[PDB]
Amino acid sequence: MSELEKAMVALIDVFHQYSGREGDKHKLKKSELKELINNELSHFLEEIKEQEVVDKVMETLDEDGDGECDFQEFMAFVSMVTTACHEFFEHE
Amino acid sequence: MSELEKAMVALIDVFHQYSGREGDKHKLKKSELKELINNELSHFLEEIKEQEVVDKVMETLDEDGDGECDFQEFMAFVSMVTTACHEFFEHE
Amino acid sequence: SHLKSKKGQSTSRHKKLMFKTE
Amino acid sequence: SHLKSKKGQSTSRHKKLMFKTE
Ligand SMILES: [Ca+2]
Ligand SMILES: [Ca+2]
Ligand SMILES: [Ca+2]
Ligand SMILES: [Ca+2]
Repeated sequence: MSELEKAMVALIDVFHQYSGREGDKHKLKKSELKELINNELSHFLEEIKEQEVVDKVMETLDEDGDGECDFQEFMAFVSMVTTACHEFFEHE
Repeated sequence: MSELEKAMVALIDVFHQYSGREGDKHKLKKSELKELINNELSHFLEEIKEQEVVDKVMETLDEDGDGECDFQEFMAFVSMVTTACHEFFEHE
Repeated sequence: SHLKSKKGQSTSRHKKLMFKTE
Repeated sequence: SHLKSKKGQSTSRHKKLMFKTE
């Protein structure tokens, strides 16, 4: 119900849980990114067992090519994976 | 709190409100897209007063270049605008 | 030279969102 | 010819998400 406003605020809330975990509060390192994916998505998404998977994802999210995806880069990875959720979460 | 699962489900829920509005249930037309932006974002985001703004946004979201952004294309527009929300919603 | 500045017009509001593009 | 299929290895799970890339 036009609840798009609560959805944007929640998307940002989870990001603060991991970004504030390490000094890169305003930036995410492929290392911090793995913790978001493996630890936060314990069962919601296929956990990552090898960091190499994160390196490949870095090619896609490492838009700046610095080995670190900025909070803006992290945000785009959440929209594409959700699209997959629509196939699984078929409302109906 | 790892509430990323409720965030993905909500993002998809708002999309169903407009997509099911017209026959393009699985696709959004620059016309249907305007209703999502102007009507759903009555005050949350700057409403659109001219459809030309939507045409310019279509260049960015019309990835297929068909004048229609698919639900997957619509999903990416929500992640980038939210990033702007982080500047406004500075938790803090 | 042939570029159009198009100053004025409230429509400029669209450029505010372009900062996201970017 | 010089391409590596790399069949096997559970890591393939990453390719499942690549369908999104696309
Ligand atoms: Ca961080
Ligand atoms: Ca980067
Ligand atoms: Ca539709
Ligand atoms: Ca398209």
